[PDB]
Formats: sequence, structure tokens, C-alpha cells
Amino acid sequence: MQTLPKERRYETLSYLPPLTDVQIEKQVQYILSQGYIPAVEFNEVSEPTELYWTLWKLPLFGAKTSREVLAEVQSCRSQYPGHYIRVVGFDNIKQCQILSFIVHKP
Amino acid sequence: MQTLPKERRYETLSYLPPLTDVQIEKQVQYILSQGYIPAVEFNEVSEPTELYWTLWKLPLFGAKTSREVLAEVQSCRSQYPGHYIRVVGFDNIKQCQILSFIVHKP
Amino acid sequence: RLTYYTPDYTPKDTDILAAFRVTPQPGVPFEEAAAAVAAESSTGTWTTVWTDLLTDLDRYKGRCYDIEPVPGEDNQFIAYIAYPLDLFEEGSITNVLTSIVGNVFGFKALRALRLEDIRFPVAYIKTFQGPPHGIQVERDKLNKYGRPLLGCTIKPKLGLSAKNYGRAVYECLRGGLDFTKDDENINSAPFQRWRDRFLFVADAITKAQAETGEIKGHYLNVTAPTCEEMLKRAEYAKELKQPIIMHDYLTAGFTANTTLARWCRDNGVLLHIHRAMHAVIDRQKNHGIHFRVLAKALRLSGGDHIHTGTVVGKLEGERGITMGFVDLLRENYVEQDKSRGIYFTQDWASLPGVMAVASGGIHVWHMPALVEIFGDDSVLQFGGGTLGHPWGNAPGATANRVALEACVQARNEGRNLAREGNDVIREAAKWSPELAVAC
Amino acid sequence: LTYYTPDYTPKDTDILAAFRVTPQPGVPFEEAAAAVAAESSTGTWTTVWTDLLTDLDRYKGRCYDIEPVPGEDNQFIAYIAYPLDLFEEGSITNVLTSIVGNVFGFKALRALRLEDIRFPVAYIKTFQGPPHGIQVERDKLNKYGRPLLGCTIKPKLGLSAKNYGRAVYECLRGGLDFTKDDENINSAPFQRWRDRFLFVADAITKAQAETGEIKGHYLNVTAPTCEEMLKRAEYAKELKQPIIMHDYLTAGFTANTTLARWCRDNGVLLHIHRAMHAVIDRQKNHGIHFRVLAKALRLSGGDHIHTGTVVGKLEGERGITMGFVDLLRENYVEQDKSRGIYFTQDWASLPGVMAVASGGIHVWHMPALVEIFGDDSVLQFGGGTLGHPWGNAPGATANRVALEACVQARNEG
Amino acid sequence: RLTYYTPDYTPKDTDILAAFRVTPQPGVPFEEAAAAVAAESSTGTWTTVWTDLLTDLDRYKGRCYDIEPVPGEDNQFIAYIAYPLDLFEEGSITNVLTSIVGNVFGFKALRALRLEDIRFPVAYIKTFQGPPHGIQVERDKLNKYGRPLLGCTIKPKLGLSAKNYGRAVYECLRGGLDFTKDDENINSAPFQRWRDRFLFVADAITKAQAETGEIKGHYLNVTAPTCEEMLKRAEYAKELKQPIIMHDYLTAGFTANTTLARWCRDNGVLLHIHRAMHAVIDRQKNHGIHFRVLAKALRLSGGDHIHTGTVVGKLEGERGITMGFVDLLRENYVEQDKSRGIYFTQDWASLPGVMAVASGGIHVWHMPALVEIFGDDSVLQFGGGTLGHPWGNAPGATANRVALEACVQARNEGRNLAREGNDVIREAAKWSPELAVAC
Amino acid sequence: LTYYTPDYTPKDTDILAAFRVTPQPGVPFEEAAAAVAAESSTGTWTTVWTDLLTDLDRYKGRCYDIEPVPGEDNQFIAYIAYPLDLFEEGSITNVLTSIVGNVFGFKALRALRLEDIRFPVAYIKTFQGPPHGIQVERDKLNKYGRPLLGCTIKPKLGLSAKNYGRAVYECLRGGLDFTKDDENINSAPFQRWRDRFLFVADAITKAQAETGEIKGHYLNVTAPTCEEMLKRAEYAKELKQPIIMHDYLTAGFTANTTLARWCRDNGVLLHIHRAMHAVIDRQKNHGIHFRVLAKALRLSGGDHIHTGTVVGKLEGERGITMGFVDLLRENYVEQDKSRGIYFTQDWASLPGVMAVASGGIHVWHMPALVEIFGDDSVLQFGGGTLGHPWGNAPGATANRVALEACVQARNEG
Repeated sequence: MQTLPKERRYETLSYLPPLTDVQIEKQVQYILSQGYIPAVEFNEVSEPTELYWTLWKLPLFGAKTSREVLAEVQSCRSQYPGHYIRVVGFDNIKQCQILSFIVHKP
Repeated sequence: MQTLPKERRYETLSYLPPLTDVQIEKQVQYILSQGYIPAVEFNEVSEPTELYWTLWKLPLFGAKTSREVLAEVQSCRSQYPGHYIRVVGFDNIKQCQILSFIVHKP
Repeated sequence: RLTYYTPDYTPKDTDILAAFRVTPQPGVPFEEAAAAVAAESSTGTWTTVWTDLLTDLDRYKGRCYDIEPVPGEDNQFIAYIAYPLDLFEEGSITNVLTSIVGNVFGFKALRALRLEDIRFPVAYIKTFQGPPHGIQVERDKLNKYGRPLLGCTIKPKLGLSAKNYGRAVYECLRGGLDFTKDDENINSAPFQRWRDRFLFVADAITKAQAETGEIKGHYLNVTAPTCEEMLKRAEYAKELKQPIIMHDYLTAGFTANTTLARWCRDNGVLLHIHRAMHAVIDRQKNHGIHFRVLAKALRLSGGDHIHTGTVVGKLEGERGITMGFVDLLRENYVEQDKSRGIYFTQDWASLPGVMAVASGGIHVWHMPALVEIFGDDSVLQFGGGTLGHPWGNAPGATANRVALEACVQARNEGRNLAREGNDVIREAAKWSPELAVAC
Repeated sequence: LTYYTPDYTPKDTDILAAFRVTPQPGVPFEEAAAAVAAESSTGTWTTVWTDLLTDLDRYKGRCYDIEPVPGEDNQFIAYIAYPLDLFEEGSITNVLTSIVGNVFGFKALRALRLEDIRFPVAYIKTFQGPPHGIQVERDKLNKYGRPLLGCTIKPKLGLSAKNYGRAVYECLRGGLDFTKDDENINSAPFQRWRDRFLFVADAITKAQAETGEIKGHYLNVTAPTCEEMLKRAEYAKELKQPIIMHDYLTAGFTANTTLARWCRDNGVLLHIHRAMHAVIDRQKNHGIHFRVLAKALRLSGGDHIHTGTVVGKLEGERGITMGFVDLLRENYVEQDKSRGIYFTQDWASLPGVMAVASGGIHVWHMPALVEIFGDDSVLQFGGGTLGHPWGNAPGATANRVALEACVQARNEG
Repeated sequence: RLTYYTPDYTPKDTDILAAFRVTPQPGVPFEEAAAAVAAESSTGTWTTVWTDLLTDLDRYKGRCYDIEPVPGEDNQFIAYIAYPLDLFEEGSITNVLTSIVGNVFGFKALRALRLEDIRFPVAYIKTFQGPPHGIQVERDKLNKYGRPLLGCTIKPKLGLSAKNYGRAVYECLRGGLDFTKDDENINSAPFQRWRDRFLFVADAITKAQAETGEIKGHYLNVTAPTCEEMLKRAEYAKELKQPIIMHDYLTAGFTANTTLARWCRDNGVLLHIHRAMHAVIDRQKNHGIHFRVLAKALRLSGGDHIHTGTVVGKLEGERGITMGFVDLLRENYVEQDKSRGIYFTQDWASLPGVMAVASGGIHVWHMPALVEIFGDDSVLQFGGGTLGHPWGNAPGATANRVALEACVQARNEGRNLAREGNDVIREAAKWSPELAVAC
Repeated sequence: LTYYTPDYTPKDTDILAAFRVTPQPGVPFEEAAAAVAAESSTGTWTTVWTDLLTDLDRYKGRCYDIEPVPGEDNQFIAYIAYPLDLFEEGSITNVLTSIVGNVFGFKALRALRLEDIRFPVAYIKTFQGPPHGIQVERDKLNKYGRPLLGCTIKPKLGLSAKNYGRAVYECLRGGLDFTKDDENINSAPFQRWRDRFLFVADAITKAQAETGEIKGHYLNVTAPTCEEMLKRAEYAKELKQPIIMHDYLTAGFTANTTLARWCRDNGVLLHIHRAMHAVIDRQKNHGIHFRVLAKALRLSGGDHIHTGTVVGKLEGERGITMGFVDLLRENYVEQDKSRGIYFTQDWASLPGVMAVASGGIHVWHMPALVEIFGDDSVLQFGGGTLGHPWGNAPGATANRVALEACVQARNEG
């Protein structure tokens, strides 16, 4: 009969335990393996009002691997440590958007 | 591929590096050399909602130089150090207003 | 007359085709029956008195162009019938359903007719509003892209005061679930009025969506006596800043679904729609109208979020028949797939999709059946088929999302959901201590 | 099993429903009955903890009978009592969302038909009822002591609104009372509704001046929207139209209740066609019988509910086709299962509607629809092509003289 | 009749003058052609049957008072034609453009007519609303005085969902640029509806204008099917607290520009207007209507922010022709400057100015051309002529403002922008590291 | 070059456009074509990174032909396919904002004319179309089997509203059907529109009582605003006016679509004058041909699109002036480049409008506008000053008798 703790959790794929770097490879790899080309975003506060988070760079497109995405997220979070970073999936063939998941929370 | 830093910058002439006192002479000098007579304003918070900033004195008019404007801004900011001061240009011949630029930010 | 069976007729791309599951009387042949379904649909065969020379003959008549028997079955067939575009008012289905199923099924020499499928052209889809938002506008409106959306149908539907109802709203929202729904009798009633239900639901959302940081909502049942009571019931949901409402499109009809669809686009509210009174019409395999028509007669009349049903207890034959209209619910172009039951290649002309709501039991283990079949493009109601959750509605709501957001996460690791779908939930029942008690 | 209580007596504040239920051999009748009462009101999935949270002993639909259909196995009639406090005052889209909403898709039932429904006097008075009952709308037409005369002006489709108003006119000067519209004339690209209301109004006001009596046309308003339905409604009131036609199962009962509250507020009598009716009735094992929808319409409002012709019926079905006629038209009915009226239902003095059937293929089959349907009936002549002598107008005289000679034979004996 | 060529006629100060670039047929003299442009504009020369003695002769007729040939050109001239004030309804241009260009250019004995310039008197300007705000009210409304305003036309105009469109709004706003615009097809469409575009744009502004501390906006394209759809499209932009919207004044016309101009003053929203369908009319140098009329037929019909065009690829001859209507767009009194193309001294009676929007390439180095020519009184769109920015839209937005706010700053040091305009951007590309990659 | 795909076949859900393109020698035809399709839908400036962001392979206008004009160098016809998913359902102010919006100001093209445009059946049905087609508005006027009779009451300008209503009247009793307004009578300070609608309404209702037939006047509503346009519209409906005049290129297509949705909702037939039309057509190298604007008006609504007189035309241009007549009036056209119809276009059974040209300088040139323009035409008599015998009324009799003698000669042979 355990109660539910008061936790302001996050939008999608966030009730899980925090994502190990092996799993962050695999999530963006399936974002790669649909013939799709991923992207990175960040913000400070995760509001229901705030629908937009700030882009990191241009969306990554080309013939690259999952480790070339984590160079922006994992290896280059040093200038925004106390911010909410996520991976965005901008499914342009169907004008859709796939697999927001928040990464490296303070 | 450098990101854009989160900086709440200011309204006009503010994406530059902060203005050296030689350049603050030259900006109000062109505000002088249009046959126009400048003025000074200040405020605490620079909101998009707050359109008005508090006047410092009466607007300066007469046959004066640029150093007689900086006596109010530069030499006499000692009673408002932690405030946002700017120079206003009240173009009354055309009922216009010219060259807001924020000076001596905390 | 037998002038309504022209079997050589190639259908125009601007005609309106219909697939009637015709079962005639045993003394009636297949060609006279199919010519009779096409006739009295538009221009009846009562008499021929001095009007065969009058106004319009080759125009303005439904014509049967195809007859094929059903495999393994006799005394019945499927008649394809072509209706011209100029029969109907542009932008309604209350004139679709008065030629095609109006005065059609009550012909005396037919045992049972079923409108299986219907081909709305691009020339007639483009007049319709479509749904007020998309399958993609409301992932964007709600910032919940990447996994199918959720639900909690409040199972004591009758006998709750509006604040106590708004707690059963709140704790299914406070946990995992996104879109808790009014049921089909959760309406205006002496035990809770809708004026007071919408108040106490809107406080349940506002507290839940501000302590869990998402854009959560409630399907507000705005089904009413009148169209003017309904819009007044809908505009009060607008004044509470509500994302979604609920219509019942077969009880209330295909006028007061279109008005609310014209309302919901005009006022930014999403339109969930429940399929009340649908199994009056869909259930019999020889008579009625198949749901695939009424799932395509909602994507034109307007509305997101149609219930599609349990794919849990269905075999591999009726799974594709559900997936026939679900691909006619979420996609833009389909082919002629009769194994999925689709009888016509439907071009939707980029008119927006409709989410595929699915009541999926309470069964936590039946999540990867509902994620491989219904993708990120669906909604999963969790009422009906319910043993309950022995820790409550709110840890029974996280146990229906950690069950989801690990099953969606296991789809994204390159794993599959039919060989090891059950091997993800008990893999995730180690970390979250609330999954292992739901089971 | 708490929902089959056969010792329960039906209260007069209960909304009774008679379901003809057909399960598989393998499901008993008691479980099959107590599952029709379950998922129509309160589901039986939760039994352990949330069964005893709140009042689930008084807000639940319960069975009180199981009566097998004679001669037919696996097919009984489950009478179910629904308490009054479940439904909305003045809406059938909560009645037909409870009673037939999520119950026919129950997995262990292989056919299910709501045969008859009883709305009590406690629940009828929440409704407005019809705009004008028979002895309330025989008064507006100045037409007493004889059944009214409908017509099917169906030069099938493809008429300009003048050409439509040419043929709608010369049956009204022929003697016919109303000349019913197509269902397919809702603003089709050959004649729009703005034009098909105008030249009809130019025909009727030139028809009441030639004959003398008050005549009209059942103008169709079955629109895309209720807004555009009340644009088609209000333009008939602008042209002083007596009656409007409205399809009621395609447009829905919210379209009726929006318009029947409109139609009493503006004096229009609201003719009704039964579009999409044969989807719902006409299967003797499954669906909803028409007498429910001929009674769900008397509460949603709308006069002139279309009834079946007596000519093509057997002697045992003439009771059924007089079963839903005596329901909508008479202010009190009695429980007669031989004609399908499964409940004694007082009508709370509703202004009960007129019962209209088609016909008109023959002129010699008129007193079969007059000795059976009384003075409170519209006789739609199936007269789509023409009448038999010279066209419509010498046949429309022959359609009226073949009734006034028979109504004369009524009062003789 | 040749009673429409009165060459001695001094124009009244309350007449409405027009400069027709007349090119007649080669068998037609200059005096009969100019008398024919003045005639059928108001009172045609078909017959003289018993009406030369009737109602009004010297009143109510357009009269040609001047003919001058064009220097270096033959078989063509410029006819000055005086219209009295009482021909027109006061306060419309849909009656200006039915006498002056209505039924004028289709006279058979004229090869090509072009309405070059038009003299609206003070007696007719004062009835017009003018623009709903000024060139100075909206520096005051937006607190952005001291430098010309900016833009980012979102270059993938077709094929963006409204939230993904609202990111291309957001990052062009998050950087330097002020007024990102809908394009001419960014309207209601199946891929994004305007109800949903305005929502996701208004969240792009609200986040950008609250983390950068300015009053940023978006040009919301409210061009619609009807005037009632347009105001409903405009009033929804009012409900989002939007500063500016967008009209298309030649496709939608000069009624539904005036209503929206009557709307935009009444409801405080600024009115940017794009010049769609303008090069149907402006492009040919012998036929059509010059843009200077339609830039003066917008300052009266109403609207801020007219596109003026690229002064980038123009020579020194067509630079002043652009600067002819731009001084007729922002100033209160002009003279008769035919080197700038202005054919009439226009007194605007202190009716408010119109900002001079200018598409200026993407070219960062083409900023001081657009700051010396167009002062603080202009707007600089940055779409079209675009190689792109290789770091993104948002550092490509600061690289279009530090390029501006150092060029505006170098105007204020006493430097000039034609001798050392390029010597400021690379002077400023040292400090800001985002300028030197745009180049 | 990705926008000139000559192997592409035009879908029947594409909105085809035929541009007569004239570049400089120095720009090839393939680059000149693929630049008309570029900046009308999606610009070619961005090629490196943002070319492959989103669906720019299906939301782009593309060329599928280049056909040179015979005899004329540097002048071809670029047929361009625009996909249906780019435009707004029910607006030409998105069609003429894409197709002719930012494309004619392309620098490397020295002339450019949209010749013909094809709106598919997929896109026509989004429009309301006209208020009333010919066989829908021959019915309201009670006028069959003969072309209608317009008139130009132009005592050139400067009339009081009584003096205007004196001259508007005595052509209607003379036999003329409609007596078209000036374009300069929009509330000019000598006669305002409130007065010019009233004494016209006092003339017409006193003209239909003298002759007998239903007559009217094309009342101008081309206002400052759409609010004041629907104040001038609704006061004609208050006076029971059959037809309203509205200039359509000055006021715009948003003024049409506001008023043509008004005009079907209130039964007014919406006459149209072509103000500002010669700015746009009439140059054989540049602009937009009138047949686009005579088809952009059939979708924006409005009857009686003004056409050119046949008398002042060459034999090769009489096909062109019958080219945009057969487009707006007939429900199916075929690809005839000799008359300028560059596309086979089904009209989705639009209620196609009537084709009106002026004339009236001579009474003996009547059957040239009757043997060529059929019964579906208004003949505006250029009769501004007066007619030839005694004034207007003995000439208006001579204007009608010179047609009924010729329509008699039509049915003879």
C-alpha cells in the first residue's frame, strides 16, 4: 500500500529511472534507424505552458552514428549544467515529431 | 557551431559589447548634431511591459556639448548604481524619438 | 428496371462508391438484388410512368458496377455501387447517410444489407472540415509526442457527486494517465450536473497538471439535448481552458457532431468522440453498417480520438478488420486490402488524421499487444476488463504508464513486443514498485 | 449476479426497457440478462473493493423478468428497470446512450434487440414533446374529420427549383395537402435549398389562393450543421411555411431537439422522414425496434413519424405496424405483446403525433389505409413518376376523391 | 469631343490629379489620346446624342491639362488629368480605382497606359483613416526607436506543421530579429491551419519576448476567403495579445484592407501589409499602375509596413524611383521630383507614415546599403536572396542584428556607410563571433 | 533544377497554371520555366542544408511542360502543377497569392502572363461558387428562351437620385431587363447610395407593375469597407432588389467572397462589372489573362461576368472572346489553345454564370450578339446618353423588338 510520491516528473519516457548512457545511445539509434535524422533541444524550466525548448544547434542530418549525437548532449553539456536537455525527432516525412525524452537533469 | 547564450539583452544598440566612455560621447554627439537637444532616463527593471523609464532631470536644451550630458549619466550615477540608465532622443520636430541605448548597467 | 447494373462502368475519380454486403431473399438473383440496392438508394423502381423520357437518366443515379460473392459463403455477395458527386450537398454526411443507407436497407426483396466500406473522393473530402485538429496537431498541442496517449474511464460512472467524481478524475490524472474520460452516462443528471462536473473536473486538472508538469486533460462529455445546449455545454468547457471534450456521434447524430467539429476548430478545443450506439449498427456480420464507414464518416464530419476497441480478445482475422479502419483513421492513403477488410483505395487528400482510442482492459500485461499493433498514434483507455488496482487509482495510474513508457522504450531499443513483450513489464516491475502488484 | 432481481417490482419512476437477447448456447439466460443490465448502466468488472464505495444499489439498471420468446430457442426478453436518477431531463441522447450505448457490443451476446421501452410520466414531463399534437395541428391546417394527404413529388432527382416548384404546385391545386420532399434535396448542385424553398413558397401561396385550403410542403432542413439547419428552418418561417421535413436518425436526436424546440417556438409542425431506420430495425434478432424510435421521437419532438404500409404485411405483422401507431398517437397504451407493446405506458397527455405511411401505387387501395389508419394519418402517395390519368393533377384529384368517398363510407357504417 | 483637353486649366487644390504614362496607337496623336484617357475615365465619348445640353458639363468630368513627352522616348507621353473631388465617395480607394484605372486602360486606340502618380488633395486625404498607427506610434508601441526594424521570412514556407513552424518563428525571434513573417502561402492549408498557426506562433513570441526583454512580434497573415473570415482571423490574433498582423492588399483588395485598417486602429493591432500580386501591375514600364500609386493607395486605405523591395541590385536610376514612393511612404510633404519619379507635390496633411519594409537578401554585407538609404524609419526582411546561415536561424538572427546595430551605431559616430560600410561589419565581426561565419 | 520535371504527369488533384513567360536572351527556357514554379511556391535560394529539412518534394510547384508560342521568339508557355495541399479551401486570395503573388517580380523574366489556370474538381467543391447559375437565375426573373437585356443608364454623371430614378425607370417600362449603374455612383456628394437605392426601388416596383415582368437594377455596393458593403447589400434586400452590382478587382476577391456568400444567403444574384480589368489583361506579353479572372470569379461567386464585345474583334480573337465565355458558362471545357483554353476543366457542376458584353451603339448589330452569344447572355446596351428615337423609352422598345425578332430568327433556322 505504498503511496505515490510528490514528484514533478516529465513529459515522455520519464517515469523510468534516469537513463544510463548505454540506453541514451539506443534511444537515438532507433531515432536514426527509421531513416530519420535527429536533433537536440534544451531549456531551464519544464512548464506545461512552455511548449518550446531552445534548440542546441541545427538538427543533425547526414550519414552519422549515435555517438555523433551524444557529442552535443553528453560531451558538451558543460555550458548548461543546470538546465533541462532533451532529444527531439521532427518527423518531417509525415510532418510529425517523435520521442521527446529528457536527458541530463540537474 | 557555437550556440547562442541565454542573455536577456536590451532594446536597441545592446548586442554590442558594453559601451566605452569614448563611444558614449560620440553617440550623444550625433544626437546633438542633428540640431537636436538630448535627454536622460533611468529605471530598475527593463520589461517589455514597462514602456516608460523614469526621467533623470528635465531634458537638456541650450548650446551645450556632449560632456555636459555625461555629467548626469557618468559623473552622477552614484545615487542609482543598481539601475538601468539610458539616453532618450525625443525628436520633437517630427514628433519622433531617436536612439535609446542603455548605459551603466549593474 | 435492370438499368442500374452497368457492370462495364469504370468508376470516376469523383464518384462516391459504396460496398454493400448484400444478402438477398433466396428467390432473388444476384443481379436483380444489386440493381435494386443501387436504384432505391437514389432513384427508385416503383413505376416507370412517363418519366423514363424526362429530366436526367445517365446523370444522378446510383449504378451497380460490380458483383462478387463472399468466399466460403452463399446466398450473399458484395455489390459495388457508384454514386455521382452531384447527388449530395458538399460538406455533410447527413446527405451521405440518406442516399447510401437511407431507404436502402428496407427494400422488401433483400434479407440483409450491410454498408461495408465507402469511397469518398478527393472531390468530396476537400469540402469537409475534417477533424478539428490532427493526429499531429494534438501531439504538438499537448507536448506528448513519442508514445501513445492514455486514459482512465472512471468505473463508478453512476452515483458520484461532482467533487468526488473530480477526485476520481484527479488521482487517475495525478499518476500516469493523461485523458480521463466521462463515461456515456456521466452527463447532466440529478446526482451531478454538468455545470458542476466541469467545475470540479477543471480543478482536478489544474492541480494535477501543475504538480506533474504535463498538459493533462479530461474528456468532457458535452452530449446534450439540443445543439444549443451542447455548444453552451462546449463553450463552458472553453471558459475553463480545457484541451479536450467528448461527443457521442451516433446518439447525437451527424449534424451536432459537425457543429461541434466546426466549434472545436474555431475555439481550439480538441474533440474526443466516443462511439455510443455503435453496436446497434456494427455488430451483425450480415446487416447494419460496418464501423469502417462510421470511422470514415467521422473523419469527414470531424473529430479526433475515436474508440476502436479491444484487440485483446480478437483473433488474427478480426485484428486486421480493426486495423482496416484504424489505417483508415490515421493514415493519408490506403490500398484495396480485403484481408484487412478495406474495399476501396481511399485518398484522404492530407485531411488530418484521427487518433485511435482503444479500451485495453486493465491488464498491464496486455500493453505490448496494444503498442506493436497501435503505435504512438493511438490512445489507450483503461476501463472495462478491470479487476481494479489494489493500491488505488493513482498508483494504478503510474502502473499503467511505467507499463507503457517501458514498453515504448523497449520498442526504441530494437526489441520487439510479441516475442518478449511480457519480458519488459516484469523487467520494469523491478525498478517501479507499483507495477508488480497490478499484474 | 446482483442485476437479475426477479422479485423486484418496477417503480413508476423507472425507465423500463425490453431487450430481445440472443446469446450462445453456453451462456445461461440469467447471466445473459444480468449482463444486458450491467454494461448499459454499471459494469460488473469491478467486484472486490470499488463495488461498495458508493450507491451502486440504487443507481444500477436491474432486470426483473426473463420471458422466452415462444417457438424460438436461445431468444428471451429481458425486462430491465433503470432508475430515473441516471438520465438527463429532456434528452434521448442520454437514454439511447445508456440503454443501447455500450451494451450491444457485449462479447457473450450474439444478437440483441431493444424491443420496447417505457418512459414514465415522471420522465416524459421533462421533455417538451412534439411541437403540435394532432388535435393541435389539425387546427392550423383547418382540416378536420379526414386523414391528411401527403405526396411524393419525386421526378427522381435533377430538377431546377422552378421545375421542382412546377411539379410541387400542381399536386397542391389537385387537392393534395402536402407534397413531401426528397431526402436528397439538401442543397445539391442542381438545386440549392435557398431556391428550393423559394419557388415552393411561390407555389404554395399560389396554391392556397386557387383551392382555398391551407396547404404546404415538407421542406427538408437536414443540413451539415445545426446552425445551417436553423438557417434552413428560419427561412421557411420567413416564407410562412406550415411544415418542415427533417430526417431524424442521420441528423440525430440532438438535431430533433434543437429543431423541435425551434418548431414549437415558431409554429412549424416538423414533418419527419425515417432516414437510416432500416439499419436499426428490420432485423428480428438484433438492433432497436422501430417502436422505440417512434417513441424516442415523440419525446424529442417532431410530428408525422413515418410508419409502415399495411398492404405488404402479414396479418400477424399488421398488429406490429399498428403497435407503434397506437403508441405515438394515443394518450394511453396497454401491454399487448401480440402487437409488440411490452409496457402499459401513460403518455402524460403528450400532444401525440400523427402516424403517416406511404402508399399511392394504386388508387383502389385507399380504404385499406382509411379503415385501419383513422383520421389522424397522412397518406403519402407514392407518386414519384406521375399519377395514372394525364400526369399529376388529374391523378391528384383522383387521389383525393378516392378518400372523400371512403371517409363518407366511414361515417355510414 | 476634344473638350477633355483644356491645357490652360490650373489644377484646383481640391482636385484629384493623375499622371498617365500614355502610349497611344501610332495613328493617334498626343492630344486626342490624352483627351480620351480623361474622357472615358469619368464621362465617355461614345455618343453626343442630346446630352451635351444636359445636366453637368464643366462639373464632373476628368480633364487633361498637360502633355509632356518622355525624354529619350517617342510614341508616348505623360498626360496629367484633373478629376474633381465630387466624383468619388469620401474615404475609399475602390472609387479612386474605378474612375482613374477602371475602364481607362481598355480604350481601343491606346497601346499601353500606366498610372504613374496620383495627387490626393488634403481635401480627400483627411476623410481617410490613414494607417492605423504611424511610423512613430509603433516605435512607441514597441519601444524600439533608434534603428530600423528587422525580419525573418521563414524560407520553408510550405510543408511545416504549426509547432515546427513556431520553432522557425521562435529561433529567428530568439536571436536578433524582431518581426518574423508569415509568407504569402503561409495561410490556412491542410498542413497547418491558421487557428493552430496563431496558437503556436503566440507561444513562440511569449517565450522569446520574455527571455530577451523586448516587444517582439510576428506578422500574422490574416488574408482569408471573406471579410468576415478575415476579421475572425484578425480578432483571434487580438485575443493572443499580438502586436502586428499581415494583410495582402491587392489579392484581397481595397475594401478588405480598409476594414482591417478600420479594425487595426479600433483594436490596437499593428497592420503589416505585404504587396502580393503587385508585379502583375507594377512591372511593365509602359503599362499597368506604378507602385507609387499603390503605395499611396495604401497610406490612405490604411496600413503600416509596406514592402518596398530590394535596393540591392538596382542601379542609381531605379534607386530614386524606389525612393520616390518611400518618401511618399514615410514623410508628410514631397515636391515634384521626376528624377525620383514623383510627378506631384503631395501634401499628406500629417496623416501618419508607413514603414518601408525591405527584403534585403540574406547578405550581411548589404546592411549599410539598406541603412544609409532606408534610415531608422524602415523594416528589413531577410528572406529571399538567401544562401542560409551555417550555424542556424538563431545565430543567423543575431548575425543580422549585430550587423545592424553596429551599422546603426557607426551612423551615430559620424562615420558614413558608402565609403566604409563594409569596414564596420568586419570591425564588429571581431567582438561578436557569429558575424564572421555569416559573411 | 528540380522544378522542371517534364516527365511528371498532372494529377487530377493539381491546380495547373499556364504562364506565358518572356525572359531575356541569356536565360534559357528551362531555367526560366523552373523559376516561375520556384518563387510562386518554394524559392530556390536555399539549396545546401534547408533543402532537405522537410517535405519539399510534394509541397512544391513543378513544371511539366515547355511549349513555345508559334511565331514569337523568346516566348513560351510553362505549364506548372501546384499540389492541392498548398492552398486554402474556398479562397482565391490564396490562389492569386501563390500563383501570381511573388513570381512576376522575378528579376530574370522581362514579361510574364498567367494565361490559363485549371482548378480541379477536388478544389472547385471547396468553393460555394456563384450565388445562382443561369438555369437557377433564369427562374427568379421568369425569363426563358432569350438573352437578357442590360442597359447603361449613364447621363454621364451628376444626377439627383430622383433624376437618376427618372431615367432608370423609363428604360424598364421600355422593355429592358436591367439598367446598369455607373461605377462612380458609390455615394458621391450629388447622389448618395441610400438615395440611389430608394428611388431606384421606387422605379422598379412601379416598373414591374406597368409591364408585368420581374425587372431590376444592378445596384453598386463597391464600398469603402465590407461592413459598408453589407450595409449597401442589406438595404437592397430590404427593398427587395433582385440583383446587386459589385466591382471585383478594385474591391478584391475577399469582397466577392464576403458578398457572394451574402448573395446566396439572401437571394440576390450579384451582377459584376470588370473594374481594373484592363490593368491586368490586355497586354499580350505580361499580366494575367482575363480568363483566369473570369474563372477566379466563378469560384469567388458573382453572376454576369463582363465579357468583350465581338464587334470590334478580329476573327482570331473572337475565339478568345468566346474562350472565356465557354469557361464560365458551360459545365465542361476542352483544351483548345486556338481559343486560349489551355486545360480540359470539368466544372464539378458549378452553377455557371452568365456571360455579358456591352454594345448598344447600333440597333442593327443585334443578331451578331445573338447568333454568337446564346440565350445565356445579358446585352448591355451602350445607351448612356440616349437611344436614337425620341430618347430612351422609344429606343428601349427598339432595343427589345430588335432582339425578339432575332430570337424568332434563331428558332427558324
